[PDB]
Amino acid sequence: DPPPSTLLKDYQNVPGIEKVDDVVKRLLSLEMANKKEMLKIKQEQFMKKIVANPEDTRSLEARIIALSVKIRSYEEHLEKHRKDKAHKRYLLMSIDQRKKMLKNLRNTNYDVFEKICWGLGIEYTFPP
Amino acid sequence: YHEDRIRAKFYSVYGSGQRAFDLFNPNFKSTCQRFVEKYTELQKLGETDEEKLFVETGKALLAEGVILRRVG
Amino acid sequence: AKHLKFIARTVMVQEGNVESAYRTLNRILTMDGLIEDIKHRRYYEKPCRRRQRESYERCRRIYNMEMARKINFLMRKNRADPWQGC
Amino acid sequence: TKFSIYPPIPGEESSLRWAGKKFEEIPIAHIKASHNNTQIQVVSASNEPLAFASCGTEGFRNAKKGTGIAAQTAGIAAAARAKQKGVIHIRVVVKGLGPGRLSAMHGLIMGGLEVISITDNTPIPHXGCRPRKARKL
Amino acid sequence: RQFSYLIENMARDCGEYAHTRYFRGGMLTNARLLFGPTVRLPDLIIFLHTLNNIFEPHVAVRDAAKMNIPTVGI
Amino acid sequence: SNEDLPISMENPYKEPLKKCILCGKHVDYKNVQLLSQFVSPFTGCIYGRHITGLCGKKQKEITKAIKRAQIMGFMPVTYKDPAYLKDPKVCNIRYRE
Amino acid sequence: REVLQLQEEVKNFITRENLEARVEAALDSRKNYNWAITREGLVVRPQR
Amino acid sequence: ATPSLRGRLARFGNPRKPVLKPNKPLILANRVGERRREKGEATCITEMSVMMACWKQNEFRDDACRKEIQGFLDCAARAQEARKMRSIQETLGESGSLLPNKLNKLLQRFPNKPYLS
Amino acid sequence: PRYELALILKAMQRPETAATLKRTIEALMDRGAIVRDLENLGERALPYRISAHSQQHNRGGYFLVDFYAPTAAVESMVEHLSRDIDVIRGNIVKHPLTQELKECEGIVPVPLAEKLYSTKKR
RNA sequence: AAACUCCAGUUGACACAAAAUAGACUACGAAAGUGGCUUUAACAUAUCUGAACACACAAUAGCUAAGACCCAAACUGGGAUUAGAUACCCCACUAUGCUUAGCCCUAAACCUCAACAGUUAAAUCAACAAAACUGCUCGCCAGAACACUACGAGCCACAGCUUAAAACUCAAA
Ligand code: FES
Ligand SMILES: [K+]
Ligand SMILES: [K+]
Ligand SMILES: [K+]
Ligand SMILES: [Mg+2]
Ligand SMILES: [Mg+2]
Ligand SMILES: [Mg+2]
Ligand SMILES: [Mg+2]
Ligand SMILES: [Mg+2]
Ligand SMILES: [Mg+2]
Ligand SMILES: [Mg+2]
Ligand SMILES: [Mg+2]
Ligand SMILES: [Mg+2]
Ligand SMILES: [Mg+2]
Ligand SMILES: [Mg+2]
Ligand SMILES: [Mg+2]
Ligand SMILES: [Mg+2]
Ligand SMILES: [Mg+2]
Ligand SMILES: [Mg+2]
Repeated sequence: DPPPSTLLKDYQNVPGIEKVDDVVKRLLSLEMANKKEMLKIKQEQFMKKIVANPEDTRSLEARIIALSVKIRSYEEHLEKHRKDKAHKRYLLMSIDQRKKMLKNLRNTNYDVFEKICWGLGIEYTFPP
Repeated sequence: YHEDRIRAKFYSVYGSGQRAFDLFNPNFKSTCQRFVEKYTELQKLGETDEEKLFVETGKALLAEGVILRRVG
Repeated sequence: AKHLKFIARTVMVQEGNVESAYRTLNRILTMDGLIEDIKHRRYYEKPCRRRQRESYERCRRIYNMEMARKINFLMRKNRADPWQGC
Repeated sequence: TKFSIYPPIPGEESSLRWAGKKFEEIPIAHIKASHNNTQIQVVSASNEPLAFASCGTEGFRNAKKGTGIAAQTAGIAAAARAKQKGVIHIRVVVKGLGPGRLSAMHGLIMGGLEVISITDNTPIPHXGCRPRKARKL
Repeated sequence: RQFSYLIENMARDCGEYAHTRYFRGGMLTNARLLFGPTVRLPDLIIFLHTLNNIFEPHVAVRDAAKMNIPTVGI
Repeated sequence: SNEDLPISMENPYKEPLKKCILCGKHVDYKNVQLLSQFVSPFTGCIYGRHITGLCGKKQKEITKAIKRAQIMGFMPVTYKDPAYLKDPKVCNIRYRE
Repeated sequence: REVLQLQEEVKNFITRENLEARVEAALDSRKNYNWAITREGLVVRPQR
Repeated sequence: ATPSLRGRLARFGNPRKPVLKPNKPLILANRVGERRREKGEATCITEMSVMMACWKQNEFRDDACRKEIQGFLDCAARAQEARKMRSIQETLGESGSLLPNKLNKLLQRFPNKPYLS
Repeated sequence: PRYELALILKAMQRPETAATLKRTIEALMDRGAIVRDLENLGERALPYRISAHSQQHNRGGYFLVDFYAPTAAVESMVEHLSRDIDVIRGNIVKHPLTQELKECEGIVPVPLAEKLYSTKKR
């Protein structure tokens, strides 16, 4: 996970954020935010690391990255909430929709399909 | 009609005239219609601002002796 | 039990008129729905039965308010016949 | 001053008095109007019991207790024992929707007591214990 | 009914016929029974109001068509 | 073509939409004075929107604030706080004949 | 603009240095969140 | 304001489950219900219970209970006439908002139209 | 996030109330909170009797603490307040000033529902 | 009538139960379900349809084990009614409804109205119900009864569940 001192995605590119008081840096960091703010930072890191255009969010690559971050959040949720049937369904459906994205990415752009698998640590498996 | 915008503003600013409509007279002119005709005349003289074209119209009628009691 | 007493559901009597004070209290408890609530709570109303009662009461309100709205709308026409004989 | 149906609030300075006593000092007539009986207890402002009467203690039995006239008789009996102890004005606190809900109050008046206020304390659970199952009749 | 008197007079003045009253079932489609086998029906029916007093089409509109009588109507 | 023909546009005489008395105002659970204006004086029962005249959004805001304030120790449940009985009457209900 | 506004507010935040002084200052003051609404939509602040 | 009916009934196009399950079509009839006779109750029992109290203390001797007896007698007479009064005013509609008979003639003139003509 | 601690304290003298507030604000800071303000709402009669720590209370001092803290501090602070014998009732809510009120154009009227029943003659 | 009379009424202390009013709102969730308060996490899919060969869920009741226990309450006992009363009515009380950990996998689980896209014109249209239709796709149906049955198979299910026939019979249903 990103360090708690990491600034929010909205306040990371404001001019002069490095010279503000330490208290102001704590209030604009992940430590003082909800987990959804930490997930936006994770999604941003994966985009720059994998996709050629980190600003295109509608490409099949970005969707696989966006959905992969949601999947990891559900897995962490269910690690603490093992009888949460609602989120267990969301996890299984999300895994099924990422496989459908990876299938369509493999069929259209194999070189990008390989970078998505390496970048996200996904082992593509053919259905039985 | 285009004048309906002028009538809506006139009724908001000055309300309905205390003069009574006579819908039997086919050539009846109300205070609102008199306001609309003056407002149209001044627009044809080249004025194009709306808030300015509305204040000058009220003054013209007051000069002619018309009673315009603002509602508020 | 933890609240202050003689504030809730309390009506003062005027000039010894206890009947009017009781009628006011009964009117207060009725309008706030307490009297009907107390009665429905004497025996357990199963949820299926409660949902049916609420549906019936809500449909009755809509019908009754719409019929009343039509009665008030048409009442002006209850005037004497202007064209009697034709 | 205009009449206020809202009771005087304790701790504030009201001008209302009954025999020189403040609202907080007037004894309380507790009427429990049940479906098959009516119980009346008069207590002082300090919660000292002064008189008790019910339809059963007035010689009514079985279904006759669950009548208006049975509660009225209980009210007169409680008023008589309370009047001997110095009670004139009472605050009425009635809990229950039984047939003697109003009749019990009449008996208190016919017995010589003056009701200055009426309070309903019928227990209404806000969600509470499950009541008994409906009757097939 | 506001114009029953006016319309009845207009018909009499022009030498024609008016029916402004309650329209009984079968005046047109059962005229021979009601009036007689030799009764002559109207050649033209003019409706100054086409609706009855419950805001429905006047029954004679349908019955005029059944008897193949042309109708003028406001 | 013809100058006197009607023109397409939006209703110029359309009246502004009506607003609830709390439109644009913040409903806080700590403002027991405001919340008390929407409960019964005798029973503390929350008034329905047909009595309060509030829109759906503010009827919910008032309801949620009352329930929060009651259990957090700010507002009584079984009666209206007598301190607030002389506040403006904004609800459409009369209990005296 | 939000970082600037926030940078000024932090000057008035409570710290372990001014904690005792801010507590005593709070005990002397009073904050009132009560106000009433009228049928006309007007706020009626309390009489204080 | 009448409660809303939008999205309340089970219908094609309505995604949510039905809010209302009317057993009768929500369509205004051309008639109102008939004035429902109110449940009668025993009356004058308060006066009846003062008369029967003196008797118990005076061995059922009418000479000692004259004032209480005359009260109960008058109270019954008033309730007997009161029923005669109410009945007349009920039929006349002197106090009623309107008579179901009069209110139905008015609806006959403006019948609800659930169909096209 | 930004939270609001609604704190009802046992009715005490000024010295014991200041010690309780300082002890409570330090507990927030020990859990990583950034305390923004402290507001006194005044001592008043409670809306009802509250039993807390084997005692019955009828009056209390109402205080507010506006502060920022990590999400994990809320659960840990709630546990702290449950053990403080000078606290009658303490609740932590999300600060109401964070929620921005959407603009409202007004009341959109609802027309009577139409075409609920076929127009066939019944 | 039986029942209680260490009972009843006032006051005070006092929940592993349930959640008035708001709600005349019609929201959330795949459905089942969800209407006291707070906080944390959190509500898949940037074409659609699509698994009865899988996976994950699924009210109430029920099973296994350990707890809680206000109230309600199958069964059972008593009272009453009755020709009888294995009922309806009254009282008492248990399993059970609650929590934890595992099972069971069923409902008129029905809003008996499939998903997605689109239309209101033509013939509007058996009847009733909740107006009539188009495109596309999956699932399902083909006289009644036998039959939510038999056998086989699968299953933590052992008086269970799912899948599910045939013979004889009828001219109807
Ligand atoms: S009408 Fe705008 S918030 Fe109520
Ligand atoms: K409700
Ligand atoms: K509740
Ligand atoms: K159904
Ligand atoms: Mg569709
Ligand atoms: Mg039906
Ligand atoms: Mg699909
Ligand atoms: Mg289940
Ligand atoms: Mg169970
Ligand atoms: Mg029990
Ligand atoms: Mg048990
Ligand atoms: Mg529970
Ligand atoms: Mg269901
Ligand atoms: Mg089905
Ligand atoms: Mg499907
Ligand atoms: Mg068959
Ligand atoms: Mg079965
Ligand atoms: Mg089987
Ligand atoms: Mg088998």
